[PDB]
Order: sequence, then C-alpha cells, then structure tokens
Amino acid sequence: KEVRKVRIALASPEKIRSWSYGEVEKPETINYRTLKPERDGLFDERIFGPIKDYE
Amino acid sequence: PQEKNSLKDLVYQAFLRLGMEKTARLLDALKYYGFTFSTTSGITIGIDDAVIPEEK
Amino acid sequence: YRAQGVKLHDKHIEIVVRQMMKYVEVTDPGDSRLLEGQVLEKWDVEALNERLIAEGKTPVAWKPLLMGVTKSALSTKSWLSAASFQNTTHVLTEAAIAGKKDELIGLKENVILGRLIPAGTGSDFVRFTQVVDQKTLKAIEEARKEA
Amino acid sequence: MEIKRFGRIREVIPLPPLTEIQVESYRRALQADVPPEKRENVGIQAAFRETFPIEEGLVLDFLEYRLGEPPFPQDECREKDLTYQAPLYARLQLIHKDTGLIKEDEVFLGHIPLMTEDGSFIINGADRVIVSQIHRSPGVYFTPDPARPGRYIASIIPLPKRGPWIDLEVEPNGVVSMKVNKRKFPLVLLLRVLGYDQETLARELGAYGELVQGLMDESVFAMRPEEALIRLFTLLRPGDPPKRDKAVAYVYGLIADPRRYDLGEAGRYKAEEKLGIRLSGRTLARFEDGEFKDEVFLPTLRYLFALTAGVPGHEVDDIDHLGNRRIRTVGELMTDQFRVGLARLARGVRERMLMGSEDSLTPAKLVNSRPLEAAIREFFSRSQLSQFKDETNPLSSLRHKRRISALGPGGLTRERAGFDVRDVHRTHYGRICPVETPEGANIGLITSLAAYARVDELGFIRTPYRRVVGGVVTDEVVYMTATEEDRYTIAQANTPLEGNRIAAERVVARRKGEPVIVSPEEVEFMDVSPKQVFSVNTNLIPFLEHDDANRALMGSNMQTQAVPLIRAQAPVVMTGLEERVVRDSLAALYAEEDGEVAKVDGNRIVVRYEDGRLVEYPLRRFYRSNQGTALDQRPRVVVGQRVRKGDLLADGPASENGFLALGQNVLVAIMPFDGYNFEDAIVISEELLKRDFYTSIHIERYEIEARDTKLGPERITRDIPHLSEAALRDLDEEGVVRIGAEVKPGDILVGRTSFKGESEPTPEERLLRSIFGEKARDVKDTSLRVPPGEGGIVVRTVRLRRGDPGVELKPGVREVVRVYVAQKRKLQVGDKLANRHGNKGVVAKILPVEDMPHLPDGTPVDVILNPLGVPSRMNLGQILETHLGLAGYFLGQRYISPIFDGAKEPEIKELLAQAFEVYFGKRKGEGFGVDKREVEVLRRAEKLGLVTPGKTPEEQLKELFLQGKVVLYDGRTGEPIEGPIVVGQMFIMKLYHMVEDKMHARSTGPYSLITQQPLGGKAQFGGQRFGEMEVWALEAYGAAHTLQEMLTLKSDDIEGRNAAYEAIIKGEDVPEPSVPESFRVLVKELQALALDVQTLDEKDNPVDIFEGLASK
Amino acid sequence: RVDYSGRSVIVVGPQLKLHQCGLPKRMALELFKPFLLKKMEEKGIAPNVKAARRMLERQRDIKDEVWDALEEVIHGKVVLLNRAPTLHRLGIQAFQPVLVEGQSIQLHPLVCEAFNADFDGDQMAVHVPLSSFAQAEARIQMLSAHNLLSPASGEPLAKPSRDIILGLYY
Amino acid sequence: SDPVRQYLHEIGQV
Amino acid sequence: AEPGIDKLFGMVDSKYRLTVVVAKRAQQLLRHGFKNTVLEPEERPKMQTLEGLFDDPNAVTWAMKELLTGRLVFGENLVPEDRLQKEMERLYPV
Amino acid sequence: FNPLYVMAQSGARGNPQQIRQLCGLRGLMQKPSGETFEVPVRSSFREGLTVLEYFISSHGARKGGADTALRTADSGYLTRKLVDVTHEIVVREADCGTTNYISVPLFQPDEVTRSLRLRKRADIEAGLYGRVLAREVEVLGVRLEEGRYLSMDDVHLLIKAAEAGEIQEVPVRSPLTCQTRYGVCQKCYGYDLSMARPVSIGEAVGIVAAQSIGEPGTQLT
Amino acid sequence: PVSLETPIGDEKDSFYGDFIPDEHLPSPVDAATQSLLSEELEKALSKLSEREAMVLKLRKGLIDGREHTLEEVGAFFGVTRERIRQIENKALRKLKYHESRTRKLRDFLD
RNA sequence: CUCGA
DNA sequence: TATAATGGGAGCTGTCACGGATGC
DNA sequence: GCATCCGTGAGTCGAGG
Ligand SMILES: [Mg+2]
Ligand SMILES: [Zn+2]
Repeated sequence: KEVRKVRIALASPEKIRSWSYGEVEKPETINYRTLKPERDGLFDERIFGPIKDYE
Repeated sequence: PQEKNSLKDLVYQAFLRLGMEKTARLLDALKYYGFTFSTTSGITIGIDDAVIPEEK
Repeated sequence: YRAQGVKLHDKHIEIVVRQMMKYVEVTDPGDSRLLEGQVLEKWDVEALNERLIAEGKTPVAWKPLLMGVTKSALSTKSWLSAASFQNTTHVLTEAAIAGKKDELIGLKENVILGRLIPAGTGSDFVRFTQVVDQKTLKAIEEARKEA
Repeated sequence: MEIKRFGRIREVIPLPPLTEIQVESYRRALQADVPPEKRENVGIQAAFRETFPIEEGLVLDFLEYRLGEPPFPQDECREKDLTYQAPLYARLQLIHKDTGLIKEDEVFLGHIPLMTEDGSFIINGADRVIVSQIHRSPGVYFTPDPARPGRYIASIIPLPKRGPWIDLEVEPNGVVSMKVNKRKFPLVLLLRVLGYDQETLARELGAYGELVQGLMDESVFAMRPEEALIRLFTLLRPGDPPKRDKAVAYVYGLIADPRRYDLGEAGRYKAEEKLGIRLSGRTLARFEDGEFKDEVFLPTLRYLFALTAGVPGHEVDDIDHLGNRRIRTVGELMTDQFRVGLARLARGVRERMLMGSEDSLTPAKLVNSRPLEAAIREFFSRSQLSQFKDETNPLSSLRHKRRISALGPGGLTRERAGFDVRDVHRTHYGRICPVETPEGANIGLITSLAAYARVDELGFIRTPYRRVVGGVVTDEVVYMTATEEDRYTIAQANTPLEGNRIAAERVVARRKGEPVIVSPEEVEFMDVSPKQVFSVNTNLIPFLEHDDANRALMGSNMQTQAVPLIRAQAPVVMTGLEERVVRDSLAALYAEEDGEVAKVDGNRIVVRYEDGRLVEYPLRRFYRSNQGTALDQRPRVVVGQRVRKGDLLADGPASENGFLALGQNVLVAIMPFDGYNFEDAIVISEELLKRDFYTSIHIERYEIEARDTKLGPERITRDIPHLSEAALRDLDEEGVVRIGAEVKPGDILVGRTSFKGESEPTPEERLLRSIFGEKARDVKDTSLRVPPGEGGIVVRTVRLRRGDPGVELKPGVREVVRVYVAQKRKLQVGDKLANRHGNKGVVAKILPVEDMPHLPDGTPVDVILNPLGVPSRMNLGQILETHLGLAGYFLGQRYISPIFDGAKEPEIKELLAQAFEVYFGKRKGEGFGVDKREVEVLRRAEKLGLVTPGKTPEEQLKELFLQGKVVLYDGRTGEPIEGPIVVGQMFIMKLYHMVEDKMHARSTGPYSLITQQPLGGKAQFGGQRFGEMEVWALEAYGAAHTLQEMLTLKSDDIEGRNAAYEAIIKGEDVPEPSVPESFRVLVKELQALALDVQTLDEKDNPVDIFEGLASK
Repeated sequence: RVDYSGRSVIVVGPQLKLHQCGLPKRMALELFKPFLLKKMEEKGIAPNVKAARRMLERQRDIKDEVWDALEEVIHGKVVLLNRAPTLHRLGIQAFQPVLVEGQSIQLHPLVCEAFNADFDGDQMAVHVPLSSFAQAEARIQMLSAHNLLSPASGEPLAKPSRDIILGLYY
Repeated sequence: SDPVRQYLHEIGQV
Repeated sequence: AEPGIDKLFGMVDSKYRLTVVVAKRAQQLLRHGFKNTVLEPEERPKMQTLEGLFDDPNAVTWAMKELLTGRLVFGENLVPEDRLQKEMERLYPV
Repeated sequence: FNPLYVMAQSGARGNPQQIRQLCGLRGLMQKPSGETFEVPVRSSFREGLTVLEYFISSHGARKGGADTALRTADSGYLTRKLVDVTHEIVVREADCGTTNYISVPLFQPDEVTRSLRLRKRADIEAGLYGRVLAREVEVLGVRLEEGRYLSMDDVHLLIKAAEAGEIQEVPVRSPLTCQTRYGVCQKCYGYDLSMARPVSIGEAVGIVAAQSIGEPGTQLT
Repeated sequence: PVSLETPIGDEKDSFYGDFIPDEHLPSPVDAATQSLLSEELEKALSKLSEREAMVLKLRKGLIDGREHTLEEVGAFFGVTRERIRQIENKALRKLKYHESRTRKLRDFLD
C-alpha cells in the first residue's frame, strides 16, 4: 500500500509494551573480555535481535 | 554606444522575438566579440588615468 | 528594495503576505462547535460557514487576523513541516496530544519522507501523462477493435 | 643589486622584539632562572601561594618549587610526538600542630610545557601557539542606566572566575540596591555588616541631594553587625540554616577571601585611581579582629551618588577604551589553569588527610598530582586559545604569536558581540591594527598587536611617543597607556623638522583622538612612526596610503597564506621591514659574533669565532611544517669568508639574503585578455613553469599501526595475499616502501595483514572455492595506500616496534610506521595568486610564450592582470608598485618605499626617465629606428590625449613611458595593442589554496553509522552535502525526480543505492526509490520519546515501513 | 550528504558554449564510475566489471582507451553545478560537461552573475543526476541556456558584463 | 530546585 | 540550448508535462533497445567515435528528437498501463 | 576614452563615488558612534592619504564589514522563515474562478500633498508586468481584454494612457485574491517571469517567492 | 569508551561519531559483486545436467541454506553415496573444464 | 575553534 | 562485620525578541 | 490593564585539526 498520511499520537504503557521485545533489567552493555552483549542489558540479542545475519 | 542597459534590453527583446535558443547563440556571439575586442582595445590602468581635475 | 535598486515583482511579496493573512479569530461561535477567541484557518471557517448556511444554521462570526511569517509557519496544519521548522518540542507535544494527521500537502513533509514532491514533474496535473508511438497505438487500437 | 630608499622620517627607535608578548609573559609565569627564595608572588609561584597552606596530619605547607631540565630535546619531541616539557618538583612539609612533628619532602608534580625560543609550544609533537585574549579590565565602572536617564549603574568587576560581578543601582523607590549572583538586596544591610553606623553614613554621604535618604533604614541600624550578617545570609541563602560561623564563612568567602575574590593588580590600580582611595589588598573588604572592614564599597557608593547628582569631576566609563580593556597573555592563562588544577589537588589532599593513618603521613602520601597534570594537559591540548600553529611561512608564525582574541574561555560568546566590541576604537591608535582582522563572522573579534605596541605588566597595551619641549623633539621615548595618552596633544610623525625643531607653525595633532591643528608651543608629544599604527603584516604593504582599507585587509591577511618557493624573491618594492621579519621569526641563521667561516655544507656550517672556539650550526633540511610546507635552511656563506656579528649564515624558508621572500617578482601587463582574466581570473606564461617560478615543496605524513587483536595480530609485512610482484615492487623486505620510490594513487606505502573476522562462507564462496580448489587465506590485505590525488617521492621512514629500546606504544599496539612523501608542486590552473594590495585570483589559463603580449625588444610578459579589478577596489598601490617595478626592471635595482614615507610620483617619473634612456637608447644604438606599429600606437595615443602632438616619436614614447605605459605587440598577430599598456614588475605570491588539495570526487563510499548517509570530507572519501537551500533550488526548478534521487538512492536508502549501483553496472535504468533510512531512524527516536508515529494509507489503515521486522 | 558528487576550484572557461562546463577528467572518472565500468565491459577494455574496477583502482594501470570510453559515457548527459550559498534556484544549474586536463572546473562567464561566482578562489560542487527522469529534468528545466531571465524580476540574468561590455562599448 | 539541598532539609527534619 | 526547445515548450500546456513525456519515452527506448524508435535511419542521432559515427547512446536526446517529429502521441489515459507494456513487449521483445 | 570613465559609463566597472575617491577626494568620514568627523579627507587615493586620515577611515571600513557580517545571517534566517511559510504554495490549477482582484495604482500622493503624481516606471512594471487583467480595459483606442497577460508593451501602453489621463488604476488578478486551496491558479499568478509567458501548472511559486525576496537581502543597507 | 557526541571543533560544529564509517552493512559494490557472483554461478551450473547441478547445490548449500551429506543427497536422488560422490566429482570436473575455457569465474576469487 | 567562498 | 564518627559546595557572564505564565 | 523572567532562535558550504 501507499503511504498517504502520517499520524502522531501519545503512546500508552500498553502500546509501549506492545512495541517492546523484552525488558532491559541490567545497566550492562557488553562483556569486558568477550566484547559481546550482556544478558538482559542494553545490547542483549535476546531482546533487540542478532548481531550477525541469521545466527 | 552599446553599454549594460542597451545590451540587456537587446537580450530581452531577442528573447521575446526569437526564443531562447537563438538568444543563447546571440549571447555567445556577444561574449566572443566582446572579449576579442576588449583584448586589443587598449584598456589599461595607470596612475595618470586617475585624472585630478583643476576645479578641485 | 527600490531604494537599493533591486527589481522585485510584487507577486512574490503578495504570496508571502497571503500566507500572513491565512488565519482568523472567532468572535462568535453561532451554531458551531467553535469557541470564542479560537484561531483557525480562513478557508476552514468559510467552509464551515457555507456548510452551516446550506444547512440553514447561524454562521460563525469571525475577525481577520495578521501574524508574522514565523508564527504563521508554526501555526500550519502540517506537523512535520512545523516541527522541522523550529519549536520542535511544542509542535510535537501539541500534535501528539491532538492525534494530528499530516496529509503531506506541502513540499517539506514529502522531502522528509523522501517522497516525490507535489510540484513540477511530480505534480498530479502532469505525472500521469503517457507517451506512445503510432505503431504501438494502432497495434493497441486493433486489439480494442476486435473485442 | 642596488637598493634605493625613499622617505625623510628618521625612526628614533627600532621595532621591539616582535615575539616578546609570548616569551616575556611565559618567562614571567615560570620564573625558572630566578633562585627560589628570590621569586616574586606572581605566576605559578602565586598559584602555589594561593593553594597552600592546606589545613584540617593537620597542616601541609609549601616551601618552594623547582623546574628540572627537559627529558627530551625539541626535535626529538616533534619526532616521537612528545610534549616539550620540564619536570616540576615542589618542596612540601607536613606539620602536626599537637605533636609538633615536621615531615619534609620534595614531591614530583608532573611536567609543564616549555616555550621554545620563538614563542611557541610543542604539544604531542605538534607546534601550538597560545593566543592572547582581550577582556574587560577588572575595576570599578560607572555606566548610564539604559532604562533610566539621569541614573547610573556602578559595577565592581574582579578577575575572571575570581569573584562575582557586583552591581550598585539607585532603585525607582529611592533605595540603593546591590546585585550579586542575581540577587537584589538593600545595600544598607551590607553596609551595616561592614560596621557602618547611621552617623558615619550621614556625615559621609549627606552632601548629595537626598540620595542618602534612600540609604536610611531604621530597621537595619536597630541591629548590630551580627544580626545584620545573619539577615544577609538568609537573604542570600534561602533554606540554608542561618548559623553564625556559616554566615561569616560565606560572606568572607564572597567579599574578603583573597583565595576566592581577586581584583587583579590592574583592577586594584584602576579602582584606586577611579575612586581616589588606596587598597591594602585586592578584595572588597577584610576580616580584621573578628569583624569585617570596608575597603571599596563606601567609596564606590560615594562616587555613584556624586555622579548621579552632577558633582564635577565624575564621569561614566567608556568600556571599549583601551584603558579599560586588557590583555591576558599565555603566562596568565596557563597560570589560571595551573591554579585550578592546584585547587583540585588541594581538595584531594584534605580528602586524604581525613583518611589513613594519622601518624604515618608523608607529603608524598597526601599528594596526588593527577588533577594538576590533567588541568595543564587540558589547557595546552583542548583550550580555545591553544591553537595549531600557522607556519605556512615564517611571517605566519610571527603573526599568529601576535594575535589578540576577544573570544575564548571567559571571553565574548559570538552573536552576543555587537558593533561596539568589533569597532575600531580611537584608542586602538598605535596599539591594535585597524586593518588586520578577518573577513566574516570573526571581524573585529580577532585582531593584531600594532608593530611598536607592548603589553605592560598590568596587561594594558602601550605605544611609544617622543617627548616635545618648546617645539623641540627629544630622543626620549615614553610608552603610554591610552589613559595616559588622553592627557596630551600629540603631533603626527610626518611633522616637518629642521634638526630637532618643529619647522611648521601649523602642526597636525591629536587630543583624545580628535584631530586638531596646533602651534608647536602646544605640542607635548609626537608619534615615532607611521609604522606604529599598523600590524607587522600591514606594514609590509608598500604604497599603503593609496589602497582602500578593505583591500589592504586582504593583502595583509593573505601574506600569511603565502607558500615558500624554491626560488623565492624579496619584493622589488619593499617597505623596509622585510629583514626584521626574517630575523625575529628565527627563520634564518646569523653569526653569533665576529669570526671566520671554517666549513660550509648543505647540512652544516662551522664558524670559528674571535674567541678561537669552533661553533657548528646544523642546518634544518627539508623538514615538514604543520601545514606541510618545506622548512629548510640554505647556507649563504662560503669557506674562509669573514663574518661580523649578526651577519647572515643561512637563509630559511621564504628568505632571500635575509630579506622576507614570500613570492616572485614578475613582469605584468594590465589589460583584458580574451576573457581568460575575466572576474579576477589570471593569465600566466608557461615561461614561469619553465624556470620554476612558483614551484613549492610539500611533504605529507602517512601513518599506520599494527596492533594485537582477539583474532590474532596485525603485522607489517611484504607477504600480502593475492598481490603481484608489480604491486610489491617498491616495498622493502619488511613491507615498507623504499626511500626514493615514486608513489602514485593506489600504490602501497606500508604492507599490512589482518586476520579475517570469523568467516561463515556463503554457499557461493564454498562452490567457487571447490571449483578453484584454493584454501581461503587466514589473513587479508589491510595495507596503507596512497589516497586519490596524492603521491610523490618517499623521503623518510620511521618504524617504532614494541620490545625495542626507547620504545613503548599505547596498549595493544605492536608497531607504528610513518612514511613521509615529498612532492614538487608546479603552478597550475586553479592555483591562487595574490599581491600585497588585496588583488587575488586563480590561474585560469597558462599560455605558451609565443601567445604572450611582448615588448618591441621581444620580451614577453609573465602575467596578465585585468584592469577591471581596480576601480571598484580602489587599491591603486598595486599600480604605483608596477610603475616603480618598470623602472626597476631596466635600471636593475630595488626600492624601499616606506608607508606614508614612500616614493612620490615625481621621483618615480625621474626613475622612469632614467629607465627609458636604457630601454630606448640601447635600441637607437643597435641601429634601429622607430617601428611602424609604434607609429600607429602613437597616433592612437595622440587621439587619447596621452602624448603631445608635434613631438618626435621618441619624445612621445618617452611621455608614455613616464606614464608607465609601453607599446605592446599581440603575440598571436604581431600587431600592436591599439593603446599603450601599463607594464611593470609586480610582487605576486602563490597562496596555500592549491587546487591539488581541493579537487575531490566520489561515486560511492563509506556511510555513517546511525544515519546511513555518506560521510563528509575528502579524507573519509566523503560526499557533498546537499543542504536545505540546495533542496530549495531543486524544488523551485520543479525537479522532483532529481531531488528524490538525492534524498533516496544517492543518500541513505540502502536497498535503493545498492539496486541503483547494480542497475547502472548492468546498463539498466535506476529503480524506483523507497524509504530513506533516516526517516526510520526518526520514527524510532520518536517512539523512544513515547510518541506513536504512524504512516497510514488513504483508508487510514497503518502501513508498515519496517516490513514486519519490528512487529511481534 | 550524497553520492555521485564532487567539488573543485572554479575557472573562467571563456571558450565554452552557454550550455557547457569544463569537467576535470579524474573527477568525471570518479563521478561516472559505474557507467564507465559498464561501458568498459561493453568494449574490449575489460572482461568483466570487477576487473575494470580493479583496473581503475591504480592510476598507473589506467590506459588511454578508458578515457575515450568515458567520452562515450558522458555523451549528451549533464551535470549539476552548485555554488554555495545557494540563494535562489540559479545557484544550481545544469551543464553539458566537456572533459579537460587539469583539476579545475570551467564555468561559463555569462552564468557567473547568477551564481554570484567569480575567480578569486571560489569552489563549486558537481552532482550527477542518475535516472532518465533526473537527466530529462536537468536538460529541460535546469539547463543554463534555458534559464536566461530572472524569476524574481523578469529581466535578463544571463547578459553581457565586465570585459564583454567593455569590448562592445569600445 | 536543588535536590541535594532539599534532601539535606528533609534529613534536617529528623 | 536543446535543439528545438522552443517548439517543444510550444507542444505542451505545462513544461513539466514535456519533461514527463521525454523521460517516459526515454525509458521506453532503453527498455526496448531503441528498436521501437519512430526515427528513420537518416534521422538517427549520431555520436563521433574514434572509428566513426555510431548511434547516440543517449535516450533522452532520442526522445526529444522523436517528439519533434509529431509521430509520438501523448496525453492522459490513452491506454491501460499493462496493455501498453504487453503490446510493446509483443512488438519489440527484450 | 579614459579607462576609469569608459568602465564607469559602459557599466563594466565602477560607480561615480569610487571614481571620485580615486580622482577627487575621499571625503567625509564617520566616527565609531555614527557621528561624522568635521574635517573630511581632502586627499584622493591617487594623492595618497596621511596615516591619520587612513586611521579615521578605518572606523567606517570596519563598521561596514561588521554590518555585512551581521547582515548575511539575518538574511539567511529570513529566507528560511519565508521558505517555511510559503513552501506548500504551488500552481495547482489553471483558474480558481474568482471574480476578486486587486487594483494597481498608477499614481501616488506627493509628499507635498499637492496632488497625485505618476509613479516611477519600474514600480509600475513591478506591479503590472506579466499579470492577468481582471476586467476589460479600453485606452487610447486599444482593447486590452479581460484575461489578457500584460506584456511589457502592454504595461508601457498603460503608462502612456495614464499620462494622457485615461486611467488611474489597473484591475489585475493576484495571489492575494486567488481562491485556489494550498496554492494559486495560473491566471492569478500570471507570467513565469523567467520565461516571459504564462506560468506552468506545477510550478513551486512559493519557494521561488521566498528565494526572490531573500536573495538580495545582503544588498539591503 | 569515548562519547560519539564528543565535539571536534565546537559544540555547533562536529561530532566524533561523524568520522566513523559503518563497517557492518555491505557497500553497493560488495552487494553487486555478490549478485554478479550468484548470477555467474547459476550461468555456469546451467551447463551441467540438472542432477549434477542440483547435487552440487545441495552439497554446497545453495538450496535450503545448508550442505547435505552424501547420504542425504544420495537418498534424495535414490542412489548410493559412492554414486552421488562420483556424480559430484564429474560435475566439478565439467565445471573446471568450462571455467578453464571461459575464465568467467576467476575474478571473483579475489 | 582557525581558514576559504 | 563493632572506638567514634551524624546537613554539599559549586558559583566571570558584554545579545535579543517573543509567548507566557504572572504578578505586580 | 501593565513591567517581569523564561525559553529560543540567530546564512552556507567547504578546509584544517
Ligand atoms: Mg569569490
Ligand atoms: Zn486564482
């Protein structure tokens, strides 16, 4: 379909949760020796998706 | 004598009467001959060309 | 401009000034849902008024308004254009609260989405034009002719 | 060749040391040559004295400091990218008040950057300059209230970040308010805290008309200083518990604490002079015998009331007057950052004193030097006034050291800089150049110290004047501030003198900047020189008096952008400053004493002085400056030559026998030429290239690191995968290009291999691998190659390896390799040329010699300049220069024409007659008469009223020549130009703006991380920015598809750009674009703000632009 | 920021026709690179595209024929020339490029007034419109020689000035 | 306005 | 200026319509390898090679020149899109 | 046939004041306060100035530079505002069908308030050229029909008619009175000034207006 | 780590992040190279019989994304593992012959 | 930041 | 993991025009 | 109904570092 309009509105907590793929529980980024994303942290592949294509 | 205003008017009239292709050609001709003649004209600038009038 | 020896046609300035006179202020709602002191577009209030008049209702009493280019730009219907101009926060908050829908009428909105602008070759008036050679045209006309 | 000089003004004093503003300031800040006990309480010594003692062991006190020798010499610091610096040690002692125990030790504090001999620094290998900052001097000012006519504001201003600005005002209700930290409160309260009673204030301020009644408040006098103090503490600190000692501490720290409040010595002096009082220290009040004691407040209020009333001898202050604006030089600025770092160190000290064992504390245990080192490093690396040194040529460095900035830390934020700060104030005369300032947004905000100007110990700029007593001009010179200068009648330097007596009965002078005609009796002082009005750069423009200031600005500024040429010449017409510039910039080498030259080499000169000692001077050869221009010294003496003290030994860059040589002396003709010199464009002869005029040497530095990775180590090697012997030809055994190799774009400079990222080979790769039966190598090509448009000859290599002597790289780095590549740049089409009068232009055409206009004797001109570039620019100096040039061309001589004291028309006419005799008499001697074409031109000239009818051809040609004009033949036809043409020698420079460094193109290349848009900049192989205005242009054309293409396929549409590239290489038309990635970015970033942005179709049903990839 | 874009110092180019500009060979080689790859494959210059690209990667590997190929690539095509600040639509104009030796772009004198451009160090950006639509728009609507009168006043914007007027007057 | 000051006040209450 | 630009502008109610026609025609030519041209062999736009005159590769040049002949038809809703596509594919395959 | 004179007269280079500064006198100069110095420079650039004259002139030169610098930014800002207020305005149709219009006056009240005098030629041109007549006009035995686009000759004719007393104002279609939504119609806009003919539908006239107004912004002193 | 928003000149000028290229996403050149590789490989595979081309595809993973064992391909075509290995070998042999003849796949080997 | 237009 | 310890510490500020709550 | 404090804009591109 063709985009014809663009709407903007408030997001409800439920809407926001519907967007989310997981809750970020830990203030961690990546591991200090493996340089890979920590679990439940800001870069977690469990939540945001894989770093490498189809892997 | 042909100067800025008369040349501008010439270009405008040429645009009206002949269209933009011909006007473009006229512009290039004016450019070529203008440059050519300015070259051998003798136009230069020396300190004595800044003539102080006595009246001053 | 004249004082500086700059030649400028009046109609450009008229385009801008027309944009400065785009809005009006309600002095009396009448049979409308509008409020006293509410600012809206002249076009919209005239459409509303002709709708109420054709409905046999009481038209809206409105006073003409003048606003500067900045305020007129920020007061525009398109939230993308306004937000991309300035006062981004304000524009976005009001548009979000209102659930505003941008119909992508102007140039900026379309530029932002990377769409084809509604101007020049992208105008609805010309972009649907087709071209066909007489050979192909006849070859089609025969196919239409046989059916 | 002979040098004739014009002018009658005899300079009494020479120019001062031109870099003294840097050198003396830093020397003052360091006090390194002063034995510790003799040091003044200034600079870093003063910083130490402010920081220590540190109390609450109980006490840590400062005894002295010392600076050691630099661990590495300057050149070595440039090589290893080190800071040129000296170790700083402080002798500290720790005392426990109860125990009486005293532990003393010398603690290492880190290093402090040292200033080189020429006034610059070496920070991490790169030359830097700390630019002086102009600011409002501290003191007490009175200004007209812009709201209330008849009312005034008093402002007490301390040093930057050394106390708050305090304002005193008379409120509409009559009460006198004080504003501190944006808090308006009745001044009466503070006056009470200071210990003033209604009696004293009545007898002190009663004279003025009822103003004092706005000061009278019974509720304030009805309470003792303590209650008033606590009341004030409540008025200034809402919420904070009004304890006594906290109020005392706060107020003391706000008004009396010298470690927190500090008028400068300049602010103290100015306050004293303005208020007619005397200060004990540099604060507004004291804490003496348990109570506060006034110092500045009452006199300030007194003056304010007096001024408001109209009492004679009271005036407002012009804040742009150079008696009220001062200069913070490198010493002061550095000292400020040193003070900050020291404060942080002290906080750390008290912090450590609170902790740890209380009996086993040494100075070394308490002192962590890290914050101090950090503050210093931050100042020299990332401060606004710490600038990458401009050393395009020596004059560049010299000028850079003499720059003054109104911006910077504590300085004016731009766009809040109106016309006032940017104006040329009358007091700028002799102090700040009225000419040399940038074009554009920095105009008036960055300026230049006038040639004779000196910053005094208080920071005010002073200029020299000659004493005049009874119409007699003494050789006594007095340096005055603008405030001092405002007291006298000062005659102009060109005032006619017979001996030392003023010879005119009407003399032109200034009184407070105002021009006035006076008698010799009224003259108190006289200018030293016209030179003193202008900067060093402006002082290098001959015939300056004939150039409009706007173009003078340009010539002045553009001299600093001139490139050192391999055959650089000093100008045919000089101002007489060209030697001092070379000398003071330390470009050239000079004989230390009288002696005999023992050895002369391209590398070194050995001189035997009168003492009998052999001094060897190594010569810097083909060194790379900050801007890549060549720094080299050529010996100008021969073996056995007898030299005196101060004689030239070697010419530096842009130096010809000790004279500043920023360019080339070329024969020019002033005429149009077939449109090739249209709108400032310039036509030149190929002859210039043939004899290497405007040829310059440039050196580029390339660098590459091999580091340790998690996947294996990178390494510099020759064993690069999948490369022929052709590609590895010039690489040495270790994988580094050889010295002397010519490298072109694409060529490898340093071979490097990197272990591949964990490869999961796509099925295509597997099948192909099977077909060719070759194992994929473990490592890949990551070599350093010559970038597009660059290259030349390799002249130096540097290799630093881990595990080797003297070498320790940053963590993980195995090795660093540097390759230096030199190129000889010939003048080309697009290169920028300029003269000293603001005439500038790019070379548009290079003509073969037979096409150039030529003199009847067969001599072709070198450069053709358009006359249309003169009338509206009003820079006739360049014309006069040319005329003199003409004379100089035939007489074989050069000239010194001082500004405002330069050669006049008649003298130039004389020289042109003399030159004409050489130019024509030679011809008539060689057996040739006048030419037919010359006769034709003479007829035309007669019609033009240029020559008198009746005279012989020779007489008329002579008249023309005296007008600076000659007959010129068109090289293409052999027919003469129909009029006589101005021809002569002109000094033209090649500027650093070379097209070779500017041409850049990109098909595809690297894209940005978040936006996925092309990177910017030639270095990143970037794309041009198609900004809002360019978009507007396309919209106005109705070029919808061009625009959409720019928006999508050309930038930030990933599927679009990929498909477009593939389609083009397939010969297919480019596909329809889709959604730009930055719009998806916008949507996600709005979602992060909890806003729901939805793209809908016409039926108001959502359309997914993320293609399901983001929907669960 | 955009692909297929470049910039360089500008020069006068009096010999050029109104609809032409001078475009440096190397700039053109980069700006029109994929077209050149395709064309080189079409002729015998290279077996495939990748070989051609590797061939253009090193300057010493570049042979004469690829220039001729480049000439066929740019035939009839226009580029956009832009000078900042772009104050009105004529700050961008389309021109048929003529390949030149040297690194400076050649700009027609009669268009200078519109771009407020002179030759004391000015630089100009070059952009390549890719599709047939973009090229058609550039050749029809944005071509210098089709934009002779001012949109603001209606007066001639491309007209004699400076040396031209000087000669004609003389 | 200043969270530290506010907290020190609230702490000063007990 | 483009040859006959004045006439081309004379052919349309809006200059942008001219651009659209020229562009779509150019695409039609590129899509069918110029086999669908309305130009006679002598009217073919040429380009001077090193060898000699060859066909001009520029489809926009072709399109404009064809437009100048009058042998092209343009306007809105002349024929359903897919029908046009299929007929042109039938007459001149890719 | 003097160089300076020929360049000035032809329009190739230079105006009278610059020439005057070269040949006559530099003249009066301003103090940094805008106040003017009583004593002018009697010297020309030919003769050369004294250091004091040069210094006095520097104030004016600097003020001019700072003025230019501060002017470019305000002009750019203005242009961006105009673009943002006008960008959606496009010629969307041939004719909105309005019967409304404006009247362009050919005369203006004199400052003497004595009577009305003919406006300057350029002003009338800037108000009339390329516009569509909203009503029939009959002057000097010539019919200018409703719906006619005014060529420059038509404008000159109207000026002649005004001089003969036959007309004081001209009824003209204008964007001010156009009733097209989100834009203007072809008739109310008139000529594409760059082509001296009626404007093509699809022209982004709002942008063109913004640029037309903004472009000379840095020339306004 | 250092901030991507570190200013280079001044706050209003540039950010460190502006100088960092994305190394993750394939460039237009890389993508086109992969595309031309797939096309050329299919071209070369079309010169074989359908079974040998399909066996090669299954053994190299061009079909369902994974490389099957000889037993899986053999069971798929209904022949012995030795048979399917021999078919793979003759397929490869023909590919090498054709490639030596046309040299159309060499340039993709880097 | 400094430089350029 | 236990002596007792109980409210921070930054802060040079040379522009301008508008929409706004406000709040005098 | 009118002065006061707060938040926000203030040209472009390009180069160096
Ligand atoms: Mg320029
Ligand atoms: Zn209308």
